[PDB]
Amino acid sequence: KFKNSTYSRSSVDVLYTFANCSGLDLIFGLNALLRTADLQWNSSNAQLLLDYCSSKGYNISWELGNEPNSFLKKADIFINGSQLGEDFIQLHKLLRKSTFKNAKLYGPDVGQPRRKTAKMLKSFLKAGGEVIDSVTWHHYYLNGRTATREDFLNPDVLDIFISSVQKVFQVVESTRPGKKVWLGETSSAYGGGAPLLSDTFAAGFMWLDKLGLSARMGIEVVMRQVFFGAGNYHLVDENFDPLPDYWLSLLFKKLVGTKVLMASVQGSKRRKLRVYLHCTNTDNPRYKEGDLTLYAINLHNVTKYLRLPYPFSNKQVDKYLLRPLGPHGLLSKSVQLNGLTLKMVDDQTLPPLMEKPLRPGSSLGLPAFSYSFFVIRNAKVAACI
Amino acid sequence: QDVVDLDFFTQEPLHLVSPSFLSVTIDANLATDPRFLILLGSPKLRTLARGLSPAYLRFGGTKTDFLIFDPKKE
Ligand SMILES: O=C(O)[C@H]1O[C@@H](O[C@H]2[C@H](O)[C@@H](NS(=O)(=O)O)[C@@H](O[C@H]3[C@H](O)[C@@H](O)[C@H](Oc4ccc([N+](=O)[O-])cc4)O[C@@H]3C(=O)O)O[C@@H]2CO)[C@H](O)[C@@H](O)[C@@H]1O
Ligand SMILES: [Cl-]
Repeated sequence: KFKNSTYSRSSVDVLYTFANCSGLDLIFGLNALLRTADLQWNSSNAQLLLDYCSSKGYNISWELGNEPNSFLKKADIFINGSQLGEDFIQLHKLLRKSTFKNAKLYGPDVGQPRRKTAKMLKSFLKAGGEVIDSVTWHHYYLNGRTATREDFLNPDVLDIFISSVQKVFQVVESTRPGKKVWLGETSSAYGGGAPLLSDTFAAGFMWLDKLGLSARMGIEVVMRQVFFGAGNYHLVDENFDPLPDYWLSLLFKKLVGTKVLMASVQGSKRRKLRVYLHCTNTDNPRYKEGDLTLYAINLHNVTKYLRLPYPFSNKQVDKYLLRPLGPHGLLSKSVQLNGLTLKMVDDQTLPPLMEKPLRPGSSLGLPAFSYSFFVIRNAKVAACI
Repeated sequence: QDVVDLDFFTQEPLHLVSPSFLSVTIDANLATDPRFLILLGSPKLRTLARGLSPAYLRFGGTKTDFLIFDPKKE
């Protein structure tokens, strides 16, 4: 079904200037299906693009191929993981001879690790693992065409992610121990997303839980499909309005730090009350070194009250509770933070994200079908300094 | 009751994520939209993207392997 298309210097410029003006680091996927007579990668088009990007001084990171596990179905071409690693070694030589000698290379952007994908990933890392900066793989929970509201709220669907992560680390530890692992493309549902679900408050349970598990389990970077585009799983719709998952992503960015800790609920039964703990983001002016950020998901149909353990029981806690704006409930495209609708002040100004200070010693209230961040002030955690 | 005690492990970081841990994509498919320049030129969209800085922006997707650079096309 997929036909070849061309893109211009103009398109490359639009994309780079978007990323540069936005403070984002561009990673550009090169075409892996350009093949010589003997199914070697033909680097000649990539050479034209590297030279053009060098000639503009564009600092760009590279990938080569997308979901190579599916190249037979997509293009009736089979490239094994060995051959792909060899293709990456050839791209590495081109980057090392370019103006940006230390430019980074990520791959192989495999799908989630079913037996044949895991086999391709293993043979890829055996062959080409020395030249990649991080191992990239993709994850979606559901087909957007058949996904239900119940699926977006089901801990049994959320939990399938854990077995995919464990399987990717089993392959990486067997081949390139210590190599960083990235989720290179991820979202709720493929096929463009689940209509009236992937773009709503309901999408946030899967997004926040995936961030929480990815961080807990050792994944270094998670790339959300998509910031902007046609699919229902966009953070920002084609009218440039942010969807609930944008505001969730912005809060996560402001509050959640790089140092991952652990939280768990007593009596175990980690199903519908999901909890994650990091050090607070040191770039948030409001907070100081040693502060904790707890984030929690309540998939029960009743409010739950969380009690903080000693020695954090009597600390001042700042609540950041997200709830949908009615009347569409979990299927709303609008969200309130502590009862204030999140909306841009104008086209150049994000709103302030206002905290709710709780009464010290009070239990943390988490309404039914909600998610919240909680910053524990003056936590004085030595791990977080 | 609906009251739940948390347990916390705080002795040391269990992992370190990137400062760019929460990153985003633009699907290769969008470069085939005629309005690609209008869309990504949007000052509102750049304001929104700046909010998630620092982050990686990955340009890729199925169309990655069906896109060819043409230096003439301008
Ligand atoms: O007419 C339409 O709009 C058709 O939409 C298709 O979905 C598109 C997405 O809209 C598009 N994303 S975008 O909106 O941001 O541009 C793109 O998404 C792909 C992505 O490119 C790709 O890497 C990913 O591939 C897989 C493969 C396997 C699995 N898996 O777990 O088995 C998951 C993901 O899939 C993304 C995706 O499907 O969302 O491209 C798709 C497909 O073209 C619908 O497929 C069509 O039904 C619509 O007619
Ligand atoms: Cl290595």
